[PDB]
Amino acid sequence: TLVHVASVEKGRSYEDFQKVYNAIALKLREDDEYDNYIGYGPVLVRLAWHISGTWDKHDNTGGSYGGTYRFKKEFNDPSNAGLQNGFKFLEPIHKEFPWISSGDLFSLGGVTAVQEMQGPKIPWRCGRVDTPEDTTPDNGRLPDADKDAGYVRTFFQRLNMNDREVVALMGAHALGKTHLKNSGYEGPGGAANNVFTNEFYLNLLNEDWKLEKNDANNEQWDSKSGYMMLPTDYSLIQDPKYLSIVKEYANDQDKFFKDFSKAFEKLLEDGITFPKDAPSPFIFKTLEEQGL
Ligand code: HEM
Ligand SMILES: CNCc1ccccc1
Repeated sequence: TLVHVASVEKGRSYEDFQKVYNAIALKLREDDEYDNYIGYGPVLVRLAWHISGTWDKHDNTGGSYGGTYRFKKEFNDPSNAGLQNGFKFLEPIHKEFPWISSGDLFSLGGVTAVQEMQGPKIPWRCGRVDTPEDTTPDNGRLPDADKDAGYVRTFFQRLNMNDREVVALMGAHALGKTHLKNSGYEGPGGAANNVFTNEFYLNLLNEDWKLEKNDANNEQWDSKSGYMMLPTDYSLIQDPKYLSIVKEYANDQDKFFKDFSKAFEKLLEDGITFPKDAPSPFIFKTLEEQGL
């Protein structure tokens, strides 16, 4: 097992990171046209997850710590097609705040996006440190979407996530959409795809899903409302253990928010050793809470 010890960017404290948060949040508000007016929130959430989801608990390779998405091997992972948009969004932020590590920036982008989209508070810790190009994980550690519940369950064991954590994390698929050219899947999951809600679960349960083929010749579940579910999304109502948890989150928005927050923080922190005298996690104020 590799050890990656969090090291606070020199002399920085909460206020410095709140300024970075605010710059991301202001740019989210400004650059509103992206992806037919969805805006950049969803893609920044996906970026934070994909830079974290390379982690392997068995040897501590991958994970958010090293900021390795900046290197070509990872940037060009077919699993990451489309995330270049999130990276380009963050470039002016990094230029303004060149002191933040890449992993801190990519993970903070996700936190900022969730919160600005009216999601739960996500505590966040600084101290990821850029690591060299040879530490970039090989392609193929992110999950396939054409598979079943057993695949999902097994996949997420590598990330140390249990059934509840998996079902909670998947609720992020209320955000944004699938794009045929990126992933071979097309369409949104619901009507509210740049506001963070529990609509993924409601739509799973309440829509009439039909197994269809899309224009890339892949199967996906479609509804007459114009929404879709990936096979891995739909697996959460095929498996009886997942189904129970889907029903719980469909019926309790606060529970969903609390469980998502904990699972997302955990995802973003996997692989990182925090010294006992490290700062406590930061909880950033939204622009709205600041009157900004
Ligand atoms: C079994 C696990 C998962 C699979 C197979 C999967 C698959 C996908 C696919 C195929 C897309 C569409 C990409 C595109 O065409 O642009 C997507 C989008 C997205 N995923 Fe996942 N995903 C998984 C888990 C997660 C998790 C755990 C999160 C975060 C907590 C997440 C967040 C997102 C977001 C926010 C988008 C929308 C991106 C956009 O609109 O640009 N996904 N996912
Ligand atoms: C909710 N199912 C469609 C979808 C999957 C991934 C991201 C957004 C939407």
